[PDB]
Amino acid sequence: VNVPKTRKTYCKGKTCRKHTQHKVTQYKAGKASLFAQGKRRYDRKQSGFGGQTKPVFHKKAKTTKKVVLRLECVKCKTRAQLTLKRCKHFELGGEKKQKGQAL
Amino acid sequence: AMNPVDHPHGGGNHQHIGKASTISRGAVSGQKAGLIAARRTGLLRGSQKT
RNA sequence: CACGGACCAAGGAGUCUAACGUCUAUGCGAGUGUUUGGGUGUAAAACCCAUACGCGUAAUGAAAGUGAACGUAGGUUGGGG
RNA sequence: GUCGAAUUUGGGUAUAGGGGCGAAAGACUAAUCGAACCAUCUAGUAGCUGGUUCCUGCCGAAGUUUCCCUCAGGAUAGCAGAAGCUCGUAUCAGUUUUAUGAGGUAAAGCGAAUGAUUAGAGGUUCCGGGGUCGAAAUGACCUUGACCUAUUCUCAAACUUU
RNA sequence: AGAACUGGCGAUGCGGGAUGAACCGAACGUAGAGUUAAGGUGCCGGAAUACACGCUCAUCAGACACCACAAAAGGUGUUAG
RNA sequence: GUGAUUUCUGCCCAGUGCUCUGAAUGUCAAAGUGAAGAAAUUCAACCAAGCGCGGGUAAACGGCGGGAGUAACUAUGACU
RNA sequence: UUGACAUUGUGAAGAGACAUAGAGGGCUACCUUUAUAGUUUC
RNA sequence: GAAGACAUUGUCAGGUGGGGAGUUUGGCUGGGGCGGCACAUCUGUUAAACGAUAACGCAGAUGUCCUAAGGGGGGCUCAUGGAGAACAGAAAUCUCCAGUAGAACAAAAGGGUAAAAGCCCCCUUGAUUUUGAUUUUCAGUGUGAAUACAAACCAUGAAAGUGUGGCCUAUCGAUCCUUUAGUCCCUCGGAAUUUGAGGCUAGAGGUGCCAGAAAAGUUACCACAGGGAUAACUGGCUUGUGGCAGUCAAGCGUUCAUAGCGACAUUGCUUUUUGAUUCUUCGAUGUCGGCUCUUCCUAUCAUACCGAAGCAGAAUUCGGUAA
RNA sequence: CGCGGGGUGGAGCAGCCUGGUAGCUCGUCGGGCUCAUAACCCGAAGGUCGUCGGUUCAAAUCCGGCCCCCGCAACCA
Ligand SMILES: [Zn+2]
Repeated sequence: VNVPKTRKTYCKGKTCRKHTQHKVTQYKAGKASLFAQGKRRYDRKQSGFGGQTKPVFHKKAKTTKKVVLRLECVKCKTRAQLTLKRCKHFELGGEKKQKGQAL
Repeated sequence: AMNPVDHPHGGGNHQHIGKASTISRGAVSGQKAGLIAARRTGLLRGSQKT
């Protein structure tokens, strides 16, 4: 879809508590780390013998994901999140639809 | 002319190899039946070319 | 014209255990439970016993924690006696 | 059929179970082979089949809901019994009456909307197609097509005023 | 084959439909008397070869719901319009 | 693999295999090396075999199909 | 099958990178670079 | 003697690895397979005027799309018909009259909507934040969707008010894990500090068999527990189809409907075709055909006796009693 | 999925690294050549250089994102 590059939501910053500007950026998950209890438990569980020990998911059915608009307040830097409806093509770059022009 | 339990080449509604009979060096005992490690095959056309 | 049964005798299949729910009966009651163990014995019984210990009397929070009366322990309504 | 040899056979010996041996049939390996036999694990597991033992009395069902790799199974609600508990004729009822609502089925309707559908009648084309009089005309005449008006015959589960 | 409402069989005998899980009647402790249901009353077979008005003769008659089949089309057969 | 003798064994290495050069800003493990760190650690370059790339091979496993234009009756196509 | 470490010691040539010096290009960073009193891998 | 600190031997790591090992290889279903999705869903109808309600019943639709097609406000009125204007005609643009929606409002369809919910212009993010209640499906669980509120921060408009996504009914996702935002709080339990980690509240990564295992074939070498809950014989219900038979009479038959035929229709019968079904039988009723032998039926090929002819005779055709 | 490359007339390859005018082969046409036919030569057209943006005196080219394809490796919801 198409969303602006600036967005004005109610803020929760314990000093703002009002409408302040925010900066929108489509959310990327983030590099998975070790040293989280799930990974370390997985490593010991995989090690040795026994083959695979946890399921691996093969019957994928969906073709989209949910685009996450994470917001950054320009006054107090308190970052917030919102979730969108499923879509195929999303892009932050905002160009506005014109109706007078032809197709 | 065998049964699949008895040989790689056995089985099938017709007498045939099914897969390539040219077998690799790294093949294991049980898989090495046929033309071991062949560089070429067919009919010997040409000289030794050694 | 679905299955078992030719006949007879004898055997033959919802039990025991650890932990539990409801109901019931019994005792004592903010307590409760002698029998791990100790004493004793007519001796695997019967009888007696401390310290402990579990459950209840306090719960709510992941937690660090905090912790049960404004009042005749409230008002209104219905209530057996 | 073969019958002087890829011949027949005794004794010895070697080869042991996912192993042997196989001129190849999954054949043979002690009447056992597409994985021998013996004991043990082992009362192996079965949503499936079969059976499941004395009498009388009282009560008395279900094949239906939702979820489940769910469809010969379970869980769950319901139907049933038992124990009762608090009260003592009432905040009751597979019923009627009165008053007030709701509904779009049966019927009905198409000279009402939508859709379908029979027949002619009357009109208009600067603007349908043709034949006649015309060099042509927004000239005229006859016919066919649609168009309009007032009618006419027959209809609808996904049409309808009522 | 699949549904709706209700009643049933399953789980249920008894009288009746000859016979039958489902129809009709009626639901059941052990007996006696009386009266009935549905069905019946020539004989089998308990009960009128009852009474009354008509119709039908069939050289394949007809004879009681569920239910155990018969149609279009025809007949100076016969009856009534 | 085929199955005496006789005779002949045609075309196809794209695919699956097999096998060879390694002339490599391709990929790539453990170790080892460097940077940041207070360390656990993170990052980065580098890097064997193998794969990938490029040759050979069908008496390896196998495969041997369409379409268009054409010859002076048509039809058909030696030709393209 | 391939690599690494250990078994596992004793030396020279060529190549690769660091700390002493250095001619030519950008007070003082680097390349064409060359012998090391020294450290390092093929 | 050869090789030589390389082989070899030991451990770890990457590739290869049906030689071998273990395992898996949906469901519904007029039997299974193929097909399809009736599996998660949505509109109209079946549906029998509350609700509910089945079929692999009927016509379809969904895994999306939209920074506006979301929110607020203002102005205007649509489709179409008629009459007119240079090029300009049936379709360009312009004017008027008529015009209850006969247009449009993303898609499927049904409701709804006209000084709007339609078309154009202006401003903005109310598609925001905090947790509760409630409707639907229902177990009065979850999920999705929605309703009306309460406490903040705003948008628009003069203001009243409206605004918690899309005019409504579909448009979607638990546990564990990982990861992000927030709280910068609790814990790391002999005492401290700092990284690291674990906790707390709200999101994301997804299970389409959609209340959500991690999963390829073959068996004609086969096995077991069962099923007549389920197919392939017979039998039973049915008779489309098969076969046979009627009624009517436009016509053929030179002429003439009916000697013999007979269109368009229509009414039946049979169970000697094949279907449809799934009642019996899967702790088994021996599934082709022929041979042999008996008996039964009539819808009669011959033989008996007859009726009719487009029957001169001959031959033949139609029909009756007759197995 | 982590890294990496490619997209140029109707079809197929050079030109990318060089930042400076887009070349060649087949196809189409016209002209030339031969007394003709064929063949052979020459010229016209043919690639928004996949799309958008940035950098530069200047971008098909270098870089970022997107569409498609390809290579190795990886993958506990
Ligand atoms: Zn703020």
